[PDB]
Amino acid sequence: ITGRPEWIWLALGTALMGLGTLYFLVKGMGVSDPDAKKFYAITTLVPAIAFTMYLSMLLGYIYWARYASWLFTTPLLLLDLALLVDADQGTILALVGADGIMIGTGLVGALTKVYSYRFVWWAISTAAMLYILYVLFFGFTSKAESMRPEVASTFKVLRNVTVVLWSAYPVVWLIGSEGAGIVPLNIETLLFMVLDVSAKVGFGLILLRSRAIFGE
Repeated sequence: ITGRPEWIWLALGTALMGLGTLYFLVKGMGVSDPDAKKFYAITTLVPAIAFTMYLSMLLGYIYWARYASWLFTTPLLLLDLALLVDADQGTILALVGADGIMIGTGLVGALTKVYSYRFVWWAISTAAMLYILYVLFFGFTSKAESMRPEVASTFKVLRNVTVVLWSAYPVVWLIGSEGAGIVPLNIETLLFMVLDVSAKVGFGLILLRSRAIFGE
């Protein structure tokens, strides 16, 4: 059982998600700044949720748990970016709403037992993702550029990372078993695991290493 690729990617994801959470926790201790504290709480919670979900997949070894974790973590990563650029509640609510639709229709697309329609839900989900990325790349950038150099600089990096990593999911889904079934399950599980760690631990490392989180 431990020799199967699928199990190995799940075990690795659990380990990396666990180590990241602990590292962020260590880094977070001995930080008094009120604003910085908020970023550490959100950013530490993200990989902690994923750790639990990846652990749950191992214990049950199914992937219905990945969507549940995407459902919880995607909104939190958006809040992180929203806090960084001091976005207004209205735009935040719109982002989370679009995000809920994105995750929700994605799951519906994977549950449908009638082909052709798989792509209909994928198109709706991808459209929702595109609205979010549009808001992040064109809307948040303007607000960030009118702010402190450190904030503007870290946001652009997090922005570029988010747009590229998130855009990869629809692609992997389409070539994977939920879509056209071109790439085997173990390769897809690997692609998602790599994307998940990069989008959470990777993203969190860049954010938490920056002075942009401090109130100043």
